[PDB]
Amino acid sequence: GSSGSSGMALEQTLKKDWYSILGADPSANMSDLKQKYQKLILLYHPDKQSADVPAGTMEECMQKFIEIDQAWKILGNEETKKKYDLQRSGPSSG
Repeated sequence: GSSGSSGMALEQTLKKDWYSILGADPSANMSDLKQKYQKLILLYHPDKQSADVPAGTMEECMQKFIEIDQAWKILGNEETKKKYDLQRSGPSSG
């Protein structure tokens, strides 16, 4: 019956697994998530690099730093972190 209405995001955000990129759980609290984020901000930080590093490490570092900077863009706020949970699927069923 009633089918066809704008709303669902165009695979823009709330699609990539963030709880995995940061190494946290989908049932954790900010205080927890943040802790994982911070610790994952100095491990791939550009300023915290070595001039004796190859080209591979560098490029790879970015890929990570980026994902980490995103996993927080959603799990950092109170609205996004909330809307996300609802969006993502949950083992709660039966």
